[PDB]
Amino acid sequence: MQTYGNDTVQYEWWAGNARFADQSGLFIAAHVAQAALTAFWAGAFTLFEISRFDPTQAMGDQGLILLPHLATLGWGVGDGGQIVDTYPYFVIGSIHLIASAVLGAGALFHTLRAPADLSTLKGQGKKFHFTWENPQQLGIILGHHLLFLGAGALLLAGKAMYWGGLYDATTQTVRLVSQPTLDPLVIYGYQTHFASISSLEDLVGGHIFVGFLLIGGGIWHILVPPLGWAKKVLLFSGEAILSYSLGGIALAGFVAAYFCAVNTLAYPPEFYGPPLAIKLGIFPYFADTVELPMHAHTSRAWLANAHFFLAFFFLQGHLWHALRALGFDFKRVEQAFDSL
Amino acid sequence: MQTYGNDTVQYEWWAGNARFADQSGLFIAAHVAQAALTAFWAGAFTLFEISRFDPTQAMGDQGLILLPHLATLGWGVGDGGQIVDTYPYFVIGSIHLIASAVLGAGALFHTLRAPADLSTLKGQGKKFHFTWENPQQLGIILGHHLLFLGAGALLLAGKAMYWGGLYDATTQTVRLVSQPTLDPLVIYGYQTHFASISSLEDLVGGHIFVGFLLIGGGIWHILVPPLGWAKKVLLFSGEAILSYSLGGIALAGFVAAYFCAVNTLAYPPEFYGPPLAIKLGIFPYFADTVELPMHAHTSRAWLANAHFFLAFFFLQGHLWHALRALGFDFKRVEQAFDS
Amino acid sequence: VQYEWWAGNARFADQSGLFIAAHVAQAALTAFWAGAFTLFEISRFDPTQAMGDQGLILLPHLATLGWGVGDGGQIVDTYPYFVIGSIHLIASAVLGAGALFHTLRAPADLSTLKGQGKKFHFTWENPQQLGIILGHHLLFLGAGALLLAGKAMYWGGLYDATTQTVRLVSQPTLDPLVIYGYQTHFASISSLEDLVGGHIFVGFLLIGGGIWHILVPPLGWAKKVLLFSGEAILSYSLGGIALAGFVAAYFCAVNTLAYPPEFYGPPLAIKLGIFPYFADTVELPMHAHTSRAWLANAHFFLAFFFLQGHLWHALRALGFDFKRVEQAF
Ligand code: CLA
Ligand code: CLA
Ligand code: CLA
Ligand SMILES: CC1=C(/C=C/C(C)=C/C=C/C(C)=C/C=C/C=C(C)/C=C/C=C(C)/C=C/C2=C(C)CCCC2(C)C)C(C)(C)CCC1
Ligand SMILES: CC1=C(/C=C/C(C)=C/C=C/C(C)=C/C=C/C=C(C)/C=C/C=C(C)/C=C/C2=C(C)CCCC2(C)C)C(C)(C)CCC1
Ligand SMILES: CC1=C(/C=C/C(C)=C/C=C/C(C)=C/C=C/C=C(C)/C=C/C=C(C)/C=C/C2=C(C)CCCC2(C)C)C(C)(C)CCC1
Repeated sequence: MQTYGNDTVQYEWWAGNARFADQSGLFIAAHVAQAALTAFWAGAFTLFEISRFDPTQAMGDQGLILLPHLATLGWGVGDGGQIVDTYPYFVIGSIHLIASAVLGAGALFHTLRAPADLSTLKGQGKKFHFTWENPQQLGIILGHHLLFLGAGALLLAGKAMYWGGLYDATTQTVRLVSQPTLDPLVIYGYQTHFASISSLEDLVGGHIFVGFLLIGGGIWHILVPPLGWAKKVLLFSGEAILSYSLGGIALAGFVAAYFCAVNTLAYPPEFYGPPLAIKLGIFPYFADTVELPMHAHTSRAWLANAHFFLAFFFLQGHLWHALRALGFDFKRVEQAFDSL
Repeated sequence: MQTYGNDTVQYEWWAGNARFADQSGLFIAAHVAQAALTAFWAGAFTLFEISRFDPTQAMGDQGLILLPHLATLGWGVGDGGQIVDTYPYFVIGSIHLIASAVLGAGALFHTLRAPADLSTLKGQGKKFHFTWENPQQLGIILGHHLLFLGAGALLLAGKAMYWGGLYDATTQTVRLVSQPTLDPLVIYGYQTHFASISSLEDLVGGHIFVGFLLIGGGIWHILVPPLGWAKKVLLFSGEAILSYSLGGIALAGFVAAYFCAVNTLAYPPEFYGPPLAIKLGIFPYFADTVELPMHAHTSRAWLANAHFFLAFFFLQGHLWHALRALGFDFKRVEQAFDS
Repeated sequence: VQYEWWAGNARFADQSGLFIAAHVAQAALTAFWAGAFTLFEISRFDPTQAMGDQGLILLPHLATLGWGVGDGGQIVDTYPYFVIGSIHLIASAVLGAGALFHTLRAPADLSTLKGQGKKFHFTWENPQQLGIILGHHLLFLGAGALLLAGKAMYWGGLYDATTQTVRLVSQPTLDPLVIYGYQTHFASISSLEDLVGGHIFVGFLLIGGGIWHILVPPLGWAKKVLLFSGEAILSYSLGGIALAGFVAAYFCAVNTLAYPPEFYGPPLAIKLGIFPYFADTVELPMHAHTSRAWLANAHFFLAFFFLQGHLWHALRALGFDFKRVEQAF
C-alpha cells in the first residue's frame, strides 16, 4: 500500500482487501481463489452453454459466448460451420471445473494452514517470501509469469500445428496450418493492419514470434536482477505494481475490444455474427448492421461492448491507484472543495 | 471440536449433538439409532410403495423408486420387465423393519443401560473404548469396517452368482452370469470410460475385485497402524476425520448421481425411466428427455438430482468441518467487519 | 411416594391381595365379554347370507373350531355356540366371585397370614417364587395347548377350509426338522393337519418349560442381564404381548387356512398411508369391512400401543423419569 506516514494503518471493511496487502500467504490465497473463480466461470458456463444450445439456428444470435471461443480453435466443428457433436467442449468444461475445485482447495489451504507471512517458514516457504520494496524477488515472479505466458503461447502454437487444426472463414473447414511466416520485418510492418490479417499462417507465425519473445523476456528476467535505471523512474510499492498491471490489462482490454468487433478469421462470421460498426453516441459502442428482433445482440456485440467498458473502468482504476502511488491524499480533493 | 476454552466447552441445543464427541458412550447409541432410522426408511417405504404399485404402467412412471432398486436384483420380475408378484419386496422390507426394530432397541440400550463413558467398565468394554488421539485403535475400527464392507460386496457377488439371476439391458431377461473377470487390465481400462460397461460379467468381476481389495485393506488396517507420515500430513480429531469422511461421501454421491444419470445397465431403463441429460441452468439438474403430465419426474431424475444436491451440501459440510478442524472458529468473520 | 387419583394403581406394587384381585377381576371382564357378547350378537347372525359381510366378530372364532359347521361351510345350528357361551357365563361368574372376594374380604399383605397364605406372598426381589409362578402359568398355558391338541382327537377334529370338512386329524409329525424350516412357510403351508402337529410340539415345549421353571430357579445370569422390578417385568410382558399381537395381526392378514375365508373374509392386502393397515380386495359400500380387516387392523394398533406402553415402562424402570429437561440452557 501507499502509507504516507501512519505505518500502523487500519482499513475499514469496504476497503477490507487492503488489510492483507502487506502479508504474503493471504496474498497468494486471494489470488488463487480468484483464479479458481475464473476457472469455475469458464467450465460451468461452457457447460451452461451446452445446456442452452440449439443446432437448428446460427451460433452468435442466441448469445453463444464460449462455444465460438472453442470452435475458433476447432474442437467439435464439422462442415459449413455446423456443430453436430459436442464432446470436447464438455471435456474442457469438466477439466476447468475440477481445476477450479483444486485451485479453491489450495486457496483454503493457504488461508487456513499456511500462515500470513512466509518469513516464519523454514524450508522452501521462506524462499517464496516477498516484500514490495526489494525488486529482485518481484523480478523472479515476473520472469516466471513471463515464462508461463510464453509456454501458453507455445501450447496454442502446438494446437495450431501439431495437436490439432484451427478454423478459417474461407474454406469453413479445419486446417492443419504448417510453414508459417519467418520474417520479423513484416511483423514490424504489421502495426498498421493487425485488425484484418486474413491468413492463419501469419496468425500462427505472430503467435510463435510473441511466444519466443515471451520466453526471451522470461529467461532475461530470471537471469539478471532488475537494474538501477528503472528504480529511479518506476515506483516500488503494492499500488505501483497494481497500477502498472491495471494499465496493462486496460490497454489489453481495449485491444481485445477492437479485435473482436472488426475481425473475420480469429472471430468467424458464422460463430460470432457479422462484423460490427464502431458507433459513437455518448460513449463509443459497437452496433450491428442488422437489427435482431427481441432487442437482441450477437456475441460479438456483447463481447466487444463488455470488454470495452471493463477496459475503460480498469483504466480509471489504474488512474485511481497510480495517483494513490504518487502520494495524493484523495481527501485533498475533498479538502479543496471544503476550503472553497 | 478444537477445545477452545477447555474440554468442557458449552453448547446450546442447536449444537447439543457435539456434547458426546469425547464421551464415546453416547456415540454408539446415536450412530445405531441412525442405522435404525435408515433401516426403518428402507423397510417402511418399500412397504409404502408396494401399496401404490400398478402392474400395467412402467415402474419409472408414477414415482416408484425402491421397487426398481430391487427389480434390478431379480426378485419379482417376469419377462420383458414386468412384475409378477409382490412377495420378495414385502419380505425384504419386513426384515428391514425387524433390523430397524432391533437396532433401535440397541440404541435405547446404549443410551439407557450403557454408561456415558466406555473406559469406566472392567470387562470387554475397556478394550472397546476409543478417543480421538491414538491412530492404531482408530485404524483397527476402520479395518473392521473395511472387512464388513468387503463382506457385503462379496455377499452381493454371491447374490449375483449363486442366489438367482440378474437383469440386463442386452437380453432383457433374468440372467445368471458366469466366469467373471480375472485380469485388471480391462479394469484399468474401465477407469477412463466408466459410463457404459456393456458387460454384466465385468461388473460383477469388478465387484469381486473391489471386495477382495476391501478385505485386503481391512486386514492391512487391522494388523499395522499408520506408519507415521499420516500423523505429519493428516490430522487426528473428531472434526478432521468427520470432514475426511464427508468429503469422501460427497465424492461418492457425485459419482453416484453421475452413474445414475448416464448408465443404463445397472439401472434398467424400463424400471427407472429413460437416461437423463445433464442440463445446467441455475444448477446442474439431470432432466428427462420426455415430459410428464403434471409437474412429475421419472424416478431416475428423483434419484440423481436429489443425490447431486445431497453430495453438494455434504461437500460444503466437509468444507465447514475442515475449517472447523483447522483452528478457524467462524468468529473472526463477524469480528473482521466491526470498528 | 404418593400417586394421584388419575393414576393410582401403582399401590398394587406392594399390596399383593389387590394385585391378585384386580387382575382376576380383569380376567372376569374378559370372560364376561366372551360370554355376554356371544349371546348378544347372535341376533345379528343370519345363515342365509355370508359371515364375512354382516360384521360378525365373535362367532368366527367359534366356527373356526369346527363345532356347528359341516359340508360346504354352512351353519345349521346355534346350540354348540350356546353351550360354549354358557360355560363362559358361569366361568365369568366364578372368576368374578374370586375376584371380588379378594378385593373385599382377603387381606392385602399376603405375608401376614397364618395358613397357606404366608407361603403365597410374592415380592419384586426374588427369582425363586416368581419362577414358581412362571412355572405354574406355563403349566396352565401348556394345558390349554393340550386342550387344542385334544380338540383334534375328541370332537371330530378341527375344521378344514381346503377340503370343506370337519375332519379328524390322526397324523402327528414325528420330526422337528420340518418345524425348523417353517420360518419361510409362515401361514403358507397349505395343510390343516400340520397345524395340530406343530401344536403338540409347542405344547410339550410349554410343559417342559414349566417343569424347568418349577424345578430350578434362575441360576445366576438372569440377575445380571434382567431386572425384577414391577415396571421392568411389566415391560417384558408387554413386549411379549406386543409381539403376539403383531404376529396375530399377520395371521389375520395372510393365512386364510386356520381362519376360513368363506367365514372370516377374503385374503387381505397390506397398505400404508399415514399408518400401515390392511384392506380387503372386495370393498363394502356401507362403511363396513370384513372380520379379517377389523381383527387384523385392531390387533395391529393395539400391539403398537402396547409396544409404546412397553417402552414407557422400560423408561420408567431404568431411571429415565424426566431427563430431557436439560436440552435448553
Ligand atoms: C486489479 C484489480 C484491482 C485490485 C486488486 C484493487 C484493489 C484495491 N482497491 Mg480498487 N479499483 C479497481 C481495481 C482493483 N482494485 C478498479 C478497476 C476501480 C475503478 C472502478 C477501482 C476503484 C477503487 C476505489 C475507488 C477504491 C479502491 C480501493 C482498493 C483497495 C481496497 C480493497 C477494495 O477494493 O475494497 C474492497 C472492495 C469492495 C468492498 C467492493 C465494492 C463493491 C462494489 C461497488 C460492487 C461491484 C460493482 C459491480 C457490481 C461489479 C460488477 C460489474 C458488472 C459485471 C455489473 C485495494 C488495494 C480503495 C482504496 O484504495 O482504499 C484503501 C478505494 O477507495 N479501488
Ligand atoms: C455426517 C454428517 C454430519 C455430522 C455428523 C455433523 C455433525 C455436527 N455438525 Mg454438521 N453439517 C453437515 C454434516 C454433518 N454434521 C453438513 C452436510 C453441513 C452443511 C449443511 C453441516 C453444517 C453444520 C454447521 C453450520 C454446524 C454444524 C455443527 C455440527 C456439530 C453439532 C451438532 C449439530 O449439527 O447440531 C445439532 C443438530 C441440529 C440442530 C439439527 C438441525 C436440523 C435442521 C433444523 C434441518 C433443517 C432442514 C434442512 C433444510 C434439511 C432438510 C433435508 C430434507 C431432505 C428434508 C456436530 C459435530 C455445528 C458446530 O460445529 O457446532 C457449533 C454448526 O454450527 N454442522
Ligand atoms: C398390562 C398393561 C398395563 C399396566 C398394568 C399398566 C400399569 C400402569 N401404568 Mg400404563 N400403559 C400401558 C399399559 C399398562 N400400564 C400402555 C399400553 C400404555 C400406552 C398407551 C401405557 C401408558 C402409561 C402412561 C403414559 C402412564 C402409565 C402409568 C401406569 C401406572 C399407574 C397406574 C395406571 O395405570 O394409571 C391409571 C391411569 C388411567 C386409568 C388413565 C386416566 C383415565 C384416562 C384419561 C382414560 C383412558 C384413555 C383412553 C383413550 C380411553 C379409551 C380407551 C380406548 C381403548 C377406547 C401403572 C403401574 C403412569 C405411571 O407411570 O405412573 C404414574 C403413567 O403416567 N401408563
Ligand atoms: C471469499 C473468501 C475466500 C475465497 C474463497 C473462494 C472464492 C473460493 C472459491 C472456490 C471455488 C470456486 C471452488 C470450486 C469448487 C468446485 C466444485 C464444487 C465443483 C464440483 C463440480 C462437480 C462435482 C461436477 C460434476 C460433473 C462432472 C464432473 C461432469 C458430469 C456432470 C457433473 C456436472 C455432475 C477466502 C477463503 C480466501 C477468504 C475468505 C473469503
Ligand atoms: C504480428 C501479428 C500478431 C502479433 C502481435 C504482436 C507480436 C504484438 C506485440 C506487442 C508488443 C511488443 C507491444 C508492446 C507495446 C509496448 C507498450 C504499449 C508500452 C507502453 C509503456 C510505456 C509507454 C511506458 C513507458 C515508460 C517506461 C518504459 C519507463 C519510464 C517511464 C515510462 C512509464 C514513461 C497477431 C498475433 C496479433 C496476429 C498476426 C499479426
Ligand atoms: C410349527 C408350527 C407352529 C408352532 C409354532 C412354534 C413352535 C413357535 C415357537 C416360537 C418360538 C420358540 C419363538 C422364540 C422366540 C424367541 C424370542 C423372541 C426371544 C427373545 C429374547 C429376548 C428378547 C431376550 C434377550 C436378552 C437376553 C437373553 C439377555 C441379554 C439382553 C436381552 C434381554 C436382550 C404353529 C402353532 C404356528 C402351527 C404351524 C406349525
